[PDB]
Amino acid sequence: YFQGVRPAVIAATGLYTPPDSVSNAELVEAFNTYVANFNAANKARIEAGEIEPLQPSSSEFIEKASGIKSRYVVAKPGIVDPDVMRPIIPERSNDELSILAEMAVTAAEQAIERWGKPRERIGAVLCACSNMQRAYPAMAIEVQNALGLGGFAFDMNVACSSATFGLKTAADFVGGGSVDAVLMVNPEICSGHLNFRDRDSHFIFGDVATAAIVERADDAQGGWSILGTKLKTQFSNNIRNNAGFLNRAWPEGRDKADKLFVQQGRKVFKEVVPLVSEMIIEHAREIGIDPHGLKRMWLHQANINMNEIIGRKVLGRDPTRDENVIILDDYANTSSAGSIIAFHKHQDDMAQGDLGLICSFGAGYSAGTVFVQKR
Amino acid sequence: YFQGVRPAVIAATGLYTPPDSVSNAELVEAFNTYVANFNAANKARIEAGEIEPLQPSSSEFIEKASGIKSRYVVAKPGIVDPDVMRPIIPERSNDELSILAEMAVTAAEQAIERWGKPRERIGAVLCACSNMQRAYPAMAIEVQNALGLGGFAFDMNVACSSATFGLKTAADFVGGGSVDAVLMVNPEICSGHLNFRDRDSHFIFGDVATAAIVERADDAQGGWSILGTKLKTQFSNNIRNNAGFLNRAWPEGRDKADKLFVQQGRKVFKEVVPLVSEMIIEHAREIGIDPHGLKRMWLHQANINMNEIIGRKVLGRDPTRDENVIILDDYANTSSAGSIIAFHKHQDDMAQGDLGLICSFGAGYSAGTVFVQKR
Repeated sequence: YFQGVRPAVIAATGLYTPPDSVSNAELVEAFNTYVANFNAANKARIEAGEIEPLQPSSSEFIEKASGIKSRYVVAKPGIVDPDVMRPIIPERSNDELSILAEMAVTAAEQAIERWGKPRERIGAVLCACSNMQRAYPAMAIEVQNALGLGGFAFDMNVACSSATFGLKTAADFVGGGSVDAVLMVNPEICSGHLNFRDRDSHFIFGDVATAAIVERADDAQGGWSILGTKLKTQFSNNIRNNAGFLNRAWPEGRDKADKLFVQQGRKVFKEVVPLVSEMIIEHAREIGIDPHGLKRMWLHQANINMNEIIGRKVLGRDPTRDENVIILDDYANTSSAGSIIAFHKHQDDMAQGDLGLICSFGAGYSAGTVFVQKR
Repeated sequence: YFQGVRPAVIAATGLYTPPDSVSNAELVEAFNTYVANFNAANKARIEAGEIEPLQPSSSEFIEKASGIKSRYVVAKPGIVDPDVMRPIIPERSNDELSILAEMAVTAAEQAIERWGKPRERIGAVLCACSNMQRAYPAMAIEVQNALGLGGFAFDMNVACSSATFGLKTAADFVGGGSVDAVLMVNPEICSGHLNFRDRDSHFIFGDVATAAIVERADDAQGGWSILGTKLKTQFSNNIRNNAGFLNRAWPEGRDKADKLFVQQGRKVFKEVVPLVSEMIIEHAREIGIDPHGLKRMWLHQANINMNEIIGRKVLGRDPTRDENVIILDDYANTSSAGSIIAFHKHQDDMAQGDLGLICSFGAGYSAGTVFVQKR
């Protein structure tokens, strides 16, 4: 006898949105006060030529650069204080659920409720996101325990593509029969690793958690068939953050700007757009899908201008907003979670049989495609 | 025609051992000078009963606690300096290969050379270990690029069980046909996250990298059949390290002792031994193996006292030294890599058909079993 590979579905999704938002106007007001304060405080070093003066930001600059209008944050006060310019997040006892696991648990509970099946049915938890709150014990195991789940759990990180890589992984796990269902969580406190003092990036990151339940198709009721997945990585330093455990072996570097998100945005725009467009069209052809026939695309949620170009190349025409979803206006860039927020929030109106594409892309470089069909 | 799950093999492994060791004698000399200096500096507090004096360590204490006699380290001087008591690792340019990736690449090249097949065949790289040097770009993508590989790559972390969880993940990837071969790397700079001032743990961690290539059995020449894997996690705070990206949002905590490895070692010993023993025996029964018939066991490599009890329980008699492999005497505890070092270094005098067990266990809690058979 041979065990056959089981096709998979996305059976449910969940979303946790933090209650507090920072509008571009609020972000820019604090940033510009910071700029003025900094330039005055450092005027002698600036005039000596030791450092460049800082430049003010504007809401028009942000909206033109990215389409972002606001972002949600877990901890607002420090982000809008020119003397702080970062989250203030006091540590919790080991006895308490961590802030990052708590977000994952809330999104997962929504997915579990929608799914409606006994949670004992979940055999793996994947915590797939751009930054774990600690190395060990794994976030996914903390989440597994808080949800009362059996089985196994682990953390995986490919930054902006963690949710599409996580869906692929989940599909292979249920495909091989070792589990009947997999819970993926994508908790993102991106405000925790953004440099709010950097004009080139201070508007980019926001916070959220998403979740998805993947199960084999022969047991699923409704949901979305996973028609196929494709994953690609190609090393680049154009999106990088050097913070991590070996900084303790060089504490003199710990407060350098490279210990937060650094993006060379012009290069990312030039290189990632054709990488992704080509990958989508190649993958569609491999699996016999006409990319021109897609009903909806849920692309990565970082830069509307990149999505416009990728979407146009995939569809062969200027995509409508309905068919090329944008949630980065409200959420800004949430790294791994963005394409999943778009999918979760913008799918109810489609017809049985409609084809969609979940596609993530960003740091690594990484990119992932998941073609789906409404059941 | 149906799509069958393709069985997997471990086709090759690789190992990188740092050139420098810290013997127990060297470790204890530095630790005891740190202790003597502390007691002198704090003499009035000690004499007032405000604190207890620190107690010296000894090679006898270390060997009794663990079986460890030495460890390899990537950066020795600070570990033997009683005023530093940590690695000193200057930062590299983004243009250079990172220290953690470099170790993985060296182990991977050994695996690739032993494998003898074109590296173009590798479709995925998994960097599976207890601590990533960066959140992004992923370590695995840096390793992929350095090795000149195509495909995709991502980082995954379940601490001490990352290598068995990675083997399971690789086998499911191969099994589903999306790739023909997977490279796993387990680079561990555990000296980077140990508290060398803590008497109960200063001797525990060392440094290494391992690698393995997993491929479909249909195309494999020799190697080891993966007969079955089983993964389990069960949340515990008895091994924990709170360092991570949100520490910058609470700087008061950033250098506290909880930002390095903290273990409640007696609780771990008492809880993890029966968890693992029962798991191994139950898994063996599930897949029709009599564990009393195993030719060799390659268990986790942290504490010889735990290995003795688990090995005796599994085999149903006292294992010989050759039957229950010990490499922790030389390497100390390398977290994820330990069981793979044992497997890589000690698979001599085994015949086609012989059964073996690779089993990891530790922080999470996590445990993984991989039953193998010599081809």
